[PDB]
Amino acid sequence: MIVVKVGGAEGINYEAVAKDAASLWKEGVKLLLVHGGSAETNKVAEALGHPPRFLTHPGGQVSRLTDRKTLEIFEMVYCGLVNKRLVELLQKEGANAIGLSGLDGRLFVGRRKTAVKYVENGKVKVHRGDYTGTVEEVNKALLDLLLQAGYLPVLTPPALSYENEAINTDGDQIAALLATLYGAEALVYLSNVPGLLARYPDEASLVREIPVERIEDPEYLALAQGRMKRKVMGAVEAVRGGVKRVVFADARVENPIRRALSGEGTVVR
Amino acid sequence: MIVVKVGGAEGINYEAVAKDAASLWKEGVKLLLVHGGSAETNKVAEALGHPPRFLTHPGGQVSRLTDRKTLEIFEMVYCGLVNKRLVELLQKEGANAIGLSGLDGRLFVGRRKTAVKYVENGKVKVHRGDYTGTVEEVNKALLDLLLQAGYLPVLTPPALSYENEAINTDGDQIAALLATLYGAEALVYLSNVPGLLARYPDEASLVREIPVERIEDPEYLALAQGRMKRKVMGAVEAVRGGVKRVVFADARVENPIRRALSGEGTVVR
Ligand SMILES: Nc1ncnc2c1ncn2[C@@H]1O[C@H](COP(=O)(O)OP(=O)(O)O)[C@@H](O)[C@H]1O
Ligand SMILES: Nc1ncnc2c1ncn2[C@@H]1O[C@H](COP(=O)(O)OP(=O)(O)O)[C@@H](O)[C@H]1O
Repeated sequence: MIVVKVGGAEGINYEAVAKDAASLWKEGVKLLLVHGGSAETNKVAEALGHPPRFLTHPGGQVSRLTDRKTLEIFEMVYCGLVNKRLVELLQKEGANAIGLSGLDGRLFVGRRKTAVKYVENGKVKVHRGDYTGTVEEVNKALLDLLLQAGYLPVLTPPALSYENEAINTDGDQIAALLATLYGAEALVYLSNVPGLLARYPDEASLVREIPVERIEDPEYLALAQGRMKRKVMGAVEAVRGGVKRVVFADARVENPIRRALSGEGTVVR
Repeated sequence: MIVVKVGGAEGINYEAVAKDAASLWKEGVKLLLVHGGSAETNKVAEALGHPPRFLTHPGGQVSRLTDRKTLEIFEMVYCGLVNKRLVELLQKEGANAIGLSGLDGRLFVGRRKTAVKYVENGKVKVHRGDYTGTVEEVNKALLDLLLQAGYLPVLTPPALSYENEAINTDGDQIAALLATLYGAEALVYLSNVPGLLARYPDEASLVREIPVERIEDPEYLALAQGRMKRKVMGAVEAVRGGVKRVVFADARVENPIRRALSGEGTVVR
């Protein structure tokens, strides 16, 4: 099992990712693809006159306000535009992809944050209509069933809350969760940069290797505390959880997945 | 097997349809739900600044121009907004729904019209970038597989062309095709009117029964040739194909499916 998380930032080469995934699948490789689409969602939300709004936490720590209308646009883009673009591209390449959201078959379920603190005009308030949460359970039976039948699952949020509400959630954590549940050989994170890097945006700052043995060393403190903490420690937890390696790699280049599997990027192990 | 086609016109009561479908499913009834969303697609397309455009055929006979950008908005709304709204609603009602498009698992495949004649300024032209076609094949194995595992499939176009291109297609024909493939006990068409009616919009013109024995009678010529020909003859072909009855019913009212199954509307047999 390989799990490939495709990021949703600008300049993701979907046709390049599709071409690679499809040829891996055709070679007999087990794949699970997870994707996003936050950039395209914003663009669509701008155009529909419902611009993105962000909650600044008492930290903080900013997170998208996923009100119902924002969630709906999230659904249009993640579940509609991107999911089906990716499925179509895969079918053109000879891979029988099947696109699913966390709502479908109760694939992804978790807890909704029903009261989130934020700071507006220097006063702290409580937002009760934010549809965001975690993923704590996966319908692995369904994924297993589709995998056994030979389909290539292409998965996306939103997830389903325990009260059956669609909720936004962290796509990187879904991918990490899937990778640990399946004991994945590799978990690949693709994005519009070459990998984890010390001086962003300089692409020669690329860190090649992060041994989980040495995660609490000062060398690797810089990243584990800096901008990309959530991803880095998610990877560390995944490897500890049984995933043999986690690779951060480039989604722009040709053969993004193959290069990543050959170690080109940041390898957490 | 019951197949319920939910229309995509204004004022479709999705929560009412969901409530009914879910309680039927919980009673052990086999359901396949097919839906659309042409009205909401138009509204979204208006707002995105890509207004609907129609091709007037040499007849004609008008049909939506489904250029790639229109197809993408079609995907956002049918596959994103509506499909997931419906799946969420079903999950809230205790039914384990699974939403799929024709692209997913190659569920719906057919032939694309790659050159459509139209009349513009009284001159006949040929449009070569229209992504519309038929559905000729269904991945019944996949549907069977999901049905056996107990999921409630919620299906939608677009379909996949034989050249692996996403294409718009007639949702009513998909539902008719599914109903004949499964030998459905009933095929229900739900829309924002009480049924097939002689003097539209007068709702007392409701035709209760159309015997397929008498389809070529002058009485039933009015409908079989009039505004709703494609639906009426699709129903007639379905019943001949082995479907025991086809009901045209109201999507607005409470218990829309149950009422339809009890004969409330236009019953083709
Ligand atoms: N300088 C940067 N270095 C690393 N990551 C970044 C940088 N700037 C933005 N990002 C990441 O890009 C992400 C876009 O979301 P992502 O998880 O890729 O897709 P989605 O949320 O659509 O699944 C942001 O959450 C952010 O963490
Ligand atoms: N007066 C009318 N009587 C019957 N049907 C109508 C009338 N006016 C419009 N319609 C139907 O409403 C349909 C909307 O599309 P529909 O098939 O319900 O959903 P979708 O295309 O979204 O699956 C139109 O194709 C049209 O045939």
